[PDB]
Amino acid sequence: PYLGFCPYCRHSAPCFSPIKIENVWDESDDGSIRIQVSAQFGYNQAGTADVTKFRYMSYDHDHDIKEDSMEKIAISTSGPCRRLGHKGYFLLAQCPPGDSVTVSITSGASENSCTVEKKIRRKFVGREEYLFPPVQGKLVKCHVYDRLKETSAGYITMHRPGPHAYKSYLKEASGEVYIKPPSGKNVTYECKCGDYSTGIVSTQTKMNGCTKARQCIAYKLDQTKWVFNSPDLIRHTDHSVQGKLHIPFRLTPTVCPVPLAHTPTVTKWFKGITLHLTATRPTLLTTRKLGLRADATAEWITGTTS
Amino acid sequence: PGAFGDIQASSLDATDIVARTDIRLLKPSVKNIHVPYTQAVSGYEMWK
Amino acid sequence: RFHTVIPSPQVKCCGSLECKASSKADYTCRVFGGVYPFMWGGAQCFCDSENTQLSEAYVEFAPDCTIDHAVALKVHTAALKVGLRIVYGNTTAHLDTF
Amino acid sequence: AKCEPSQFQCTNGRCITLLWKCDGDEDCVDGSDEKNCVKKTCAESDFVCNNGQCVPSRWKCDGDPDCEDGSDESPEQC
Ligand SMILES: [Ca+2]
Ligand SMILES: [Ca+2]
Repeated sequence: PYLGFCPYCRHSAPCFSPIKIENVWDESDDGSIRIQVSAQFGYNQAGTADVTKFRYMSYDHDHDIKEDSMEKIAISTSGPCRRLGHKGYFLLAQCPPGDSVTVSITSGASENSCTVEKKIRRKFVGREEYLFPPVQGKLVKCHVYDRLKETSAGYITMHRPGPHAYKSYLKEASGEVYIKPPSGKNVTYECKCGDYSTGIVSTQTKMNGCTKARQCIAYKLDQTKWVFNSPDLIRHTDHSVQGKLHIPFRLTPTVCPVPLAHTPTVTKWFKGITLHLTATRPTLLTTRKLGLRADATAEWITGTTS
Repeated sequence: PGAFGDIQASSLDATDIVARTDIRLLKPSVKNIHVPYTQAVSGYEMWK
Repeated sequence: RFHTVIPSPQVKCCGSLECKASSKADYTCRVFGGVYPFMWGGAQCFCDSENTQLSEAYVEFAPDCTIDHAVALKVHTAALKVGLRIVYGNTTAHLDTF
Repeated sequence: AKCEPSQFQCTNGRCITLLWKCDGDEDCVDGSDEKNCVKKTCAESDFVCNNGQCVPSRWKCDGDPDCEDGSDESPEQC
C-alpha cells in the first residue's frame, strides 16, 4: 500500500497523495467503472480482509500504515457514485457521465482526494439508447463488472518497495551531516562524499567528509509490504516479479434489458415501403436488400419521422 | 500506431505479444519523480 | 485496447544504466541523465549530474480485454452446409448435408 | 542570452524553474532557495525550537540537541 504523485489533490495543483489513481476501466455495459488505487481497500493494517476498512501509506515522518473506515471514502465523477465494491488496490462504482473521475477521502485532518482527467460516457448496450434500462423489454447479452469481489478479472504484478528517502530521514550539522532515524529502526544509509560510502545504522551517526544533506540518502529495509509497479515509487535494485494479485470485479457476460420502441407502422406501395418511426431516444435503423448486392444502410433515428 | 492491430498476439493469454504504438518517453522534468510519456490513441479503440 | 504498463523507473545514483532490451511488447525504454528525482520524502540520489534514470514502458492487454478482444481472422472459401427436411409420400426425414 | 528556462541559475551550474526558489527546498548545492525566501513557522509535522529552528518532530526529546538552541532536549519536559 504505497503512495503516488497524483495529478490533482484537494488543490487542483498536482501533489503527492495516499490514494493516487493508477488506471481506470469502463468497458461495462451499465456504466460501472473499475478503479485501481494506490491505497489498499478492504484489508486491515495486517493484511487480512477486514472489509470495513482500508490501509494506505503514511503522510508523516515515517512510512507506517494507517487505517480508516470505508465511509470516509467517496468515488465521485461529475457527482457522487454508488460505490459497488472494493478490494485491495481496486475500487468499483457506477458513476454518472463526466469528464473526469475522482476518488476522495474526508477525514477532516486527513481530507485528501485524487483525480485523473478521464472521459467517461453514458454508454448503452443494444440498438436503442436509453437513460435507464427499461422494465419490460428484450434481454440481450451484455457485460458488467461482477459485484462479487472474489471474482478474478486478471492479475497485476508487483514488486518490493525501493528507497523512500525522507528529507527528515537525514540530518545536517551546521556544516556537517548526520543520519538521525528513530530509536531502534534499522536504517540503511548511503552517501558519496569524496567517494562512495554506505552503512546500516540504528542511531544517530556522524558522517565523515559530508557537508550538505543533499549529499546523502537513507532508507530502512522495510520490504514486509509489497508495492505495485506504479511509477511514483522507485523500484528496488531487484525488480523481479513478487507473486501477483487477482484483479477483482471480473468482467462477466450476463443479460441486460433493452427497450423496444413502438413497432414502426409500415406503409405498402409499388416496390417501396414507408416506415413511420417513433422513438424518443436515438434508435438505430438498419435496412438491407436480400439481393445480389446488399445496398445496406444505417441511420440513427430520433423522435418521430418517416 | 494509431490503427487497428497496434497490439497483437497469438492468443490473449499468450506471452507472444508484439506491438507498435509510437510509445516514446520524454526526459523527466518535474521535481517529483515522474515518467511523462505519450502514445497514439489505442488503435483498437480508434477503430471502435 | 492495450494497457501501457510503466514499471517504476530504475534509478542509479553514481553511473549510467544500460537499456537492456526485453521481449515485452513494444519495449522502447530510454535512459536519461540529470534526473535527480524527488519522492514524497525527498531526493532519492547521492549526487547531482552523476545520477541517471532509466524509464521503462511496454504494453499488455488490459484486464477487460478478456471479453472485448477483436479476433482477427483470415477467410477462405466457405463450404456450404444445409439442414434439409425431406418428405416423400407418407415417409419423411430430416438431415444435414455439407 | 538566458539559459533554457530564462530564469535564475544557482552557482552549482544548473538553472532552476523560479517557482522552486521559495518552495521550502533547495535544489542546488549552493545557497539558492530558503536563503532568499520567506518561511512560516514549522509545520504540524515539525517542532518549533526557541531559536525558531524547525526540526523533525520524532527527533524532539530524543537525547541529542538537534537545533542550535537545543530547545528539542529538556529532561524536565522530555
Ligand atoms: Ca526548491
Ligand atoms: Ca534531538
